[PDB]
Amino acid sequence: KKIIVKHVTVIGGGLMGAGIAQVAAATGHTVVLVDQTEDILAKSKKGIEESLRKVAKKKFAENPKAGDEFVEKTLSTIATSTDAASVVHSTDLVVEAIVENLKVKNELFKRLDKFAAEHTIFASNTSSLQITSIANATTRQDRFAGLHFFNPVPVMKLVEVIKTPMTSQKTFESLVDFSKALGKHPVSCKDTPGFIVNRLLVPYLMEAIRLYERGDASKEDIDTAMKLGAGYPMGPFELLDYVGLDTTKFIVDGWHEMDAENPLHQPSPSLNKLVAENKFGKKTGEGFYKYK
Amino acid sequence: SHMAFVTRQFMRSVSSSSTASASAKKIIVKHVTVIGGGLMGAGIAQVAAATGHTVVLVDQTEDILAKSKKGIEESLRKVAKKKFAENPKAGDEFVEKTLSTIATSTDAASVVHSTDLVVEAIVENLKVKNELFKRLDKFAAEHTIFASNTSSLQITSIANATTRQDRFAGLHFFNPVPVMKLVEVIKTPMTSQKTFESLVDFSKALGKHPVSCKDTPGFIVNRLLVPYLMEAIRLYERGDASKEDIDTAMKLGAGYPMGPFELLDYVGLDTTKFIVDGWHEMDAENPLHQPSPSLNKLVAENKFGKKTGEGFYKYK
Repeated sequence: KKIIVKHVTVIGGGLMGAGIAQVAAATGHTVVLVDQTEDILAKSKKGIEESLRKVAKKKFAENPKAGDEFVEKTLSTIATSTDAASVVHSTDLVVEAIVENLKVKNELFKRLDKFAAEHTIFASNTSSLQITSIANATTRQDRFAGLHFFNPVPVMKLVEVIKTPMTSQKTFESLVDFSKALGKHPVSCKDTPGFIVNRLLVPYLMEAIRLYERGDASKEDIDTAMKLGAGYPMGPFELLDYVGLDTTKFIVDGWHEMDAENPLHQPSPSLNKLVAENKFGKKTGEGFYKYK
Repeated sequence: SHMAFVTRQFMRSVSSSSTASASAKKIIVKHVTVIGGGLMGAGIAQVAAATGHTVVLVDQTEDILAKSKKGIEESLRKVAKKKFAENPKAGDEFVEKTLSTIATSTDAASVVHSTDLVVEAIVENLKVKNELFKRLDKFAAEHTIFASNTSSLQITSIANATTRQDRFAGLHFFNPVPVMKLVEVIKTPMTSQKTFESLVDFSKALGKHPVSCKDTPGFIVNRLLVPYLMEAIRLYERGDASKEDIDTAMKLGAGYPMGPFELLDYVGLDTTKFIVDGWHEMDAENPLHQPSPSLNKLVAENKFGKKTGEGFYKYK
């Protein structure tokens, strides 16, 4: 009785949303990508194209026509719209990857709730909010789940599927199936702050910052230590810059707000200062380290 | 007056004579006494020997030492098959040469008078370590450096068992020692720069990358790794997610070679619990070192991880 997700609406053409769209389309799903303006959408779809093209040139060297066909077919199955309500009437799944603001998300989902078909599942890619809070902005909590991806979406194979206590098993299973259909590996977590990955990763990153701040070791030695001592692909400072200092701070800020006594979520002066100076990591050319 | 003095000192310090001299006073660690024939000490002895250092491996009886060295031989024979897949003779020579430079003695005091470096990798008990080092202090050559591989004690606490604190440091390796290319070199406030540089140099001579950390609990790696492993256990114990899913999440989500439960089994549940217990005892109010019932239970059952064929998971 569970739905097979075929037609997917992705809301938000940022890095995450565009990545989700790309992979869904690359795996035979029909995709409608939604954002605020045509200029934003054009840029998102262009980014998807370049990302697909890069892959194709490498993978289809011995068969360039197949490569071109793959890219073109994939892009073709990504439609765009600046009006979410107009596209969800018979979509199977909405995945929201927009600004991390409860009010904005709820306003979105409350509206979509009215226009989406009954069978439509709603999922949020949010890293900052409890799915439950967003789900209750609708009357379809049984069809509301967390579907949490990782940057870069076309590379990262994990998806966290998050049930609230109200999510149906049917909805959960549809999302597990959808995740596998994307070529990904779904794991399950309760609707708890940080789910699995961020819950275990982000506080560690904060601890690396705190160790540096105490004067105990250099950022460089800490990065080296984790790479050579723990086999991590990136040192925590490299990784902080890679995932975004603003992105990190915001998540920890949120955790700190809800649990101000918790040592793990104590703000970092160093992190705060970099974000205040708009040094956000790799994406601004400077975070803890300088890039160029 | 003082500005003049510092100026004279600086110009002297950059002079050919002073630079040649300082260079000439450097004592390269060539002879190493490794104390403890367990996984860590044997591994340290193995790498030191494989990289051209002369080693004495020390433990309590000949049988223990024979068995430790047998383990080293077996590890070297594996290295040899990889180094020289197509030449058994070259492999044999490597193994024999390496093994031959590892001597064994039951009393470290008998050899330290002519060693350059003692690396202690014995039981994590301050009293035992201190008894050891206070005694070796009497026998060791003046230039001899003392280092501990301890994961649960402050270097400073051990250093003060001796009167050579300027020549005492932490030198912290990772299992498997021959494979893991990191060494944490730990200065206490008393460790000299001479001692520190000799150990940095020794670390590189082992084919490893030394990093520096203050003599703080957990140094770098464990300080950042172990509390994360405890958090993973806690998330599981909360019932928020299964061990299997958490492992998958960290491998696929964070690119970790092993998820935290497999890694816990890998590094040892008893090993882990012992470290965190120490942290908990020292900082009882601290939430992060709160004992884990699951971890405690497994350790109580002698389910220590991969080394006993069962920890969080069952092996073999």
